[PDB]
Order: sequence, then structure tokens, then C-alpha cells
Amino acid sequence: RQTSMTDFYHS
Amino acid sequence: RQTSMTDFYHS
Amino acid sequence: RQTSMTDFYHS
Amino acid sequence: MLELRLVQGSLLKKVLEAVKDLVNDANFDCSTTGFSLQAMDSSHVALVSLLLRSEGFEHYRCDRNLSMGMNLGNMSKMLKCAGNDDIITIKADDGSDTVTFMFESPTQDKIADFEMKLMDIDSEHLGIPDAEYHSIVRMPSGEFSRICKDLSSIGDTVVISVTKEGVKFSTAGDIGTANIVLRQNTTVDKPEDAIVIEMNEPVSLSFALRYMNSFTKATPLSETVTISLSSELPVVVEYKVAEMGYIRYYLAPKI
Amino acid sequence: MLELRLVQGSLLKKVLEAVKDLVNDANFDCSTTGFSLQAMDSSHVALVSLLLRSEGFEHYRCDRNLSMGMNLGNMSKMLKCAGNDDIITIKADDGSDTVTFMFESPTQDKIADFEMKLMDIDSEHLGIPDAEYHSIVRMPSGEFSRICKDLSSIGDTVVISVTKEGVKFSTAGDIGTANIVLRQNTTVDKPEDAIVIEMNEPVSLSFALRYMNSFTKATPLSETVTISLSSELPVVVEYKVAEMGYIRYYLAPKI
Amino acid sequence: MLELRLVQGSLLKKVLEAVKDLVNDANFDCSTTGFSLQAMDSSHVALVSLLLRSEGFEHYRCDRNLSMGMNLGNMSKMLKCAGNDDIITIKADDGSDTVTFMFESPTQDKIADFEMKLMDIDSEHLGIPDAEYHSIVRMPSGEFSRICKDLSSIGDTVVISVTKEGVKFSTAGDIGTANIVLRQNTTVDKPEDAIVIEMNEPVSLSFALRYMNSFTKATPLSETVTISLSSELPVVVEYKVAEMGYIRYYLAPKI
Repeated sequence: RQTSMTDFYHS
Repeated sequence: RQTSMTDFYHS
Repeated sequence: RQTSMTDFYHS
Repeated sequence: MLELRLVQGSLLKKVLEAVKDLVNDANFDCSTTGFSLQAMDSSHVALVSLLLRSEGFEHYRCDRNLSMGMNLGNMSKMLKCAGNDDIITIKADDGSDTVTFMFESPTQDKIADFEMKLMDIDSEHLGIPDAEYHSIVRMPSGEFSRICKDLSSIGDTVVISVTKEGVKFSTAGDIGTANIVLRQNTTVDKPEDAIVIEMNEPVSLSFALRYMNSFTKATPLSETVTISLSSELPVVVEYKVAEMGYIRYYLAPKI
Repeated sequence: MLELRLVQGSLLKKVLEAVKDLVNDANFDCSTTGFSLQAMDSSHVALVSLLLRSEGFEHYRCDRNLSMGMNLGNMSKMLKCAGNDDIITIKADDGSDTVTFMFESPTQDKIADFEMKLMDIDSEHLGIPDAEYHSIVRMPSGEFSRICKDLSSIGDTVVISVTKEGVKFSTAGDIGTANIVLRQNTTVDKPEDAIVIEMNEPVSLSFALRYMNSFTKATPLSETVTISLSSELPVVVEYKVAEMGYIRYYLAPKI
Repeated sequence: MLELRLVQGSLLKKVLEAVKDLVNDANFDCSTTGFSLQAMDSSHVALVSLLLRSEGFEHYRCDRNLSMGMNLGNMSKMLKCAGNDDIITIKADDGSDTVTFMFESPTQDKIADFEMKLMDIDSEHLGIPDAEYHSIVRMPSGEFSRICKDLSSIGDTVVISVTKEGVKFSTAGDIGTANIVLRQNTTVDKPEDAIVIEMNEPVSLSFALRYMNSFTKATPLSETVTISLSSELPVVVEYKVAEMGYIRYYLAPKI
């Protein structure tokens, strides 16, 4: 399953 | 408006 | 008219 | 009989590759002076004028004036088969629906014979006066090709204006605007700098880039291109054929 | 007012050709530091971080920090029009919603002006902390592009694992399986053999090749690509921009 | 246990690229003598016969006679991933439905493992008697490729006839006719540009160019091609593989 960049870093 | 070659030269 | 390879050579 | 022998066969290939995308078929006129051609595209918006002088051919034999109507696509497919170094010979019998193309390798080890069916074409020739245009631009052919190619990715029309400040090419479209200004350099010290701009009177005309991009198919014929402009006339884009003639493209303006 | 003059215009062209296939629209941030950009693709699976340090520009003028929202494809179409030899200059007056790209030849005999409309872009910027990755792989950019292209003809997912025995790239699909193992050579005696593999701790992650292949559009920017990996973080694929900055691609893993 | 190590892996790549467009899948037969293949296209009009002699492989290990059914397109997709300088090893376990292709770089800094599933193929192997051909033409492969390509743009059938006056290739179609006559020169320079024509008895047969154009995919395998003709048999078009074997294409004539 593909994760997202936002699952590791934040705004 | 696009003119024609014939608007300038003739036979 | 197109011939076949099997028209000249056999197994 | 008609028999023409051109040692540098690549020229004929390049010429047909030029004229073919602008015009599907046209009459090739033969006289003691040379192998010529004049034709307009279907819209009558553009016109192509070709001249291959007799002295350019290693052997030129043309008894009477004759016209050979040819499907330019077909002739180009046949010339595509000849090698760049091949000696091309055109043969045509007076009153025959076929023209013969002979391709011979320099060593003669390979001889090709292409017989093509002619066609009947109702030529619509125009009388074009030889005038002195108000502005004349001479520049590298490749540079003219990129300008037209680059600008057409921005818009459909190009305004070509010549003043004392140089020659400006501009277009505008959905994504924005663009203009390219060329000026003569202090000296002509290399090809890229071979930009000559003669300006007797200012000019400014709008043209459809789609036609310019078609004229650029003649690029491989010469390293230079000459653009002649005048306020009350179609632009003339010229590519010299080797040293034996030329291809001139005429484009009616958008007024 | 913003005026950035870059002597090697080919860099900007190659930079935009890279980012454009991954991101359609993004903000270009100009500060005293330099010309930068950060954006994720539509899915938020990948992220691109770009930096062109001020030092690289022959002239860097930036009165105040500003952002220019842009359609990357459109900007790329415009930059495609500049010759690789051209000196590109980005000009922007904070009071207008347009940006200007000037393309000048070394001799100045040709000056191009390309105006483009900006756009309001509200993109999400992520905070990326520095970190020493468990495994760093440096290899010829062309070879990385080769591996990704080849493996994607077999499957859609690539397992990139780094151990003491080198770096393995493997994939599986309908037609079979494929793995590629690269190891350091006895010496780096040629560009091909310029494979450096740092490995503090073993790593093994799986990624979508479709994204890796998008990162390879940056290939022409440098002869080398650096791949950084950690067991609990997105991979990093970096290409240095000449000597004045870089493009960093981040790709979330498949867990 | 089957293990065939070939140093110049580009040969295997070229061989597969050649046969794949004529035949979708076929059996590769391995024996103490060599790695071979024989198959007809789906229409039984053409037959391809390949042989890579055991001596050519740096390491030739074949226990018993085994046949491997292979989807040619798939094998080629995999070989496409090997570098031209790479050493290719074919591995197969007697009791396995899979085959392995290893791609190793000269320096060994890179090792690739490609695994493909084998398939079941009932091949109809034709017994081709060795023969004394009435006419044999040896010419540069590139020249043969251009002849077929060129004539096929004119027609669908080529008449290849050999006489005391050389070899002629003619075709005819809607746009016109074409014939290319080749003859030996007083002297030969180099075979890569040489034309040799043996002629015991005059031959003249008609063939479908579609098939000839398919055979020419083998062009990059050699600088020379040999064409053998007999009035009562299919034509044979041969390309040598290195110096370790060959690809022979057979094409039934149109009578």
C-alpha cells in the first residue's frame, strides 16, 4: 500500500 | 483577415 | 499466388 | 525527348521534400532555360516558385517546351529511394503519361529505373513583377526555422516588423506573448552573426506561422534565407539552390 | 522588482523540463538566498525540492521575498525557445501578475522577450529535517535511468535494498522477475565504475517505478545521481545543478 | 543443468530482435553442438533457422538435448535490459518451467538476474536439404535493407532475377514501377560495400516484400547478406553471426 509524503513530514 | 495570393498577382 | 514452406520441405 | 542529368542528386531530393508539404501536385515546366515550377497551395494563401537553371545540370537536353504534371508525394517517394551521392537523370518522351527517373551510383555498380505515371494539372500561373522591396532580411536558415517553430508554440500569427532598430518577430497566444529582435552585429565574424538587414522603408505585416513552418522544410537546401518585405505585397522567403537556382515562397498577409 | 540573470540558460531549461512532468503548477520562491521551489505531485506521494543559489546567477536582484505562481509546462514551452547558449534573465515587477523571460545571445544580435501570466497558487509546503540516511548510493545518472526504465518494463514496483553485498533493485510482473545488483569496483577507473555505496545500516524499501521514472527526467542536469535511504522515511533522489544548487525528489514508500 | 556463457551479449540481443518480429514464440534447442532454433511464421510462408555454435560461447555446458519453448517478445524485453558490452549467461534446470538470463558487466560492478517462465511449443521442424543454388548474391546488408524498404514503398512484390547482366530487383504498384540492377565492378574494395554475384543458371522468382523487410531486422548482425536462389525452391537470406553461426531466412515464392 502506497503511503504519502504527509505521513512523514508536515506543513 | 487572411488575404489571397490572387489579391496581389494575377495571370 | 503465394506458396508455402511445407510445399517444398517436409518434417 | 527530354533528358536532364544532375550529378548532385541530393538537391532534387531536397527540393521535392521542400515543395511537397506545401503543394500536393504541380506542373514541372521544361525549357532551354531550365527546369522550373510555379504553384499555389489549395487555399491560394501561399505560392511556391522553383527554378533550376540549365547550367546546373551536367547534361541538359530539352527540345520543345514541355509540362509534366506530377503528384509531388509520389515523385518524392521515388526520389527517397535514390542515394545522396547518386546521379539522377530525368527522361520523358514527348506525349507520354510517364516520366523516368534513373539513379546511378558513382561507380555504376547500381542502376535504378523508376517510371512514374504523370497526371493532368490545370496550372494557375501568376505574373509576379520583380520589385525592390522596402525591407530585406538575410539570416541563417536554421535561425529562421527556430524563430518560426518557437513562435508557433505560442501563437498562430507573427508580426514581422522592420525598423532602424532591427527586425522584430512577435506573436501572442493564450499562454502569453513573445517577440524576437534581430540586429546586425558590429561585424559578420561567424555564421550565427550573419544577419544582414536592409531597410529602405519601415514595414510591418502579419502572417500565419503555419505557412512559414512549411517554407522552412527547404532549410537543408541552404545555410541562408532571404526575407523580402513591402507594405503592399506578400512576403517572399527565398532559399538558393546550390548555385543553380532557387525556391521562393510567397505568403499573403493578414490585413 | 525582481531581476535574475543566469549566464548558462540551459540549466533553467533542464530544471523546468524535469519538474514539469511531476508537477503541473507550483510557486517559485525568490529570496536573498536564491530561486527555489517546493511542491508535491497531485497524489502527495512524491515531493520536489529545487534550489538555485543566488551565487550561481551573474546578477541577482531581489528587493523583497516574493512568490510566483506558475504553470510549469507553459514556462517550459517558453524556455524551450531560448538557445542553450543564451543568457536568460527573469524579470518581475511586484505590481503586475506577469513574469518576463529575456533570452540574449552572447553577441547580443538577438534579444527575445517572453511575457507570461502568473497565477495564485496555494500549495502545501512540508518541513523536511536533515538526517543522516542509513544508506547512500551514488551512481551514474544514466545508469539509474537505465535501471528504472528497464525494471518498469517488467513490473511496477521496485524493491531497493542495500546490504554489505551492494545495492539490489528488483521487481516482478506478469512476464517474470528481475533484479539488478551494483557493487563498488576495486577502484573508480572510469565514469561507468563510479558507483559509491555508503551503508551504515541495512535498508530495504519498495517504491512505485512510475515515480522513479519521473525523477529521471532530471538526468541531463548531472552525470551523477545520489540515492539516500532510511527504513522509516521517503527515499531521496538528488541531482546537482551544475555547481549552484540542486533538485531533490522525495518518494513515499509502499509499506 | 544448462549454462551458456556468451561474452559478446549484444549478439544474443540482435538475434532476438531479429527473429521476434517474424515469429512470436519458438523452441530453442540445445545440444552438444550448439544453441539453435527453427520455426515458421503463422502463415507457413517464411521459415527462420538460427544456429549459435557451441564454440562461440566462452562456457558451453549442456548435459542432454533440451528444448525451451520461449515467448520471443518476452525474452527480447528482458535482453533489452542488458548492456551491449555485457556478458550474458543462459541458465536452466532440467526439471524447471523457468529460464534465467544473467547480465554481467565486464568489470563485474553490476550483475542482473532475469527470470522468465518457459512455455509449451509443438514445433513443426522442416527438413531442409543442403543444396546447390543456381544463383547466389552476396551484398552489403544495409544495401539489401534499403532495396527492400524502397521497393516496398512502391509495391508488395519483388521480382529478383539473376542473369549474365547482374541481379535485378523489380516491383510495380499504383504510383508506377521500379527496378534496381546491381552488377560487380572491375574490382572490389571491401565486402562491407562489395557486391558478389555467382550465377550457374538464370533465376527469376517473385516474393512478398513484407517478409523480406522482416528478415532485414537481422541487418545489425552483419555487414553482409547472402541471397541464394533456385527456380524450384524458396529463397534463402543469410546473415552470419559473428563468426560463430548464422540466421537463415527462407521465403516461399509466388508462382
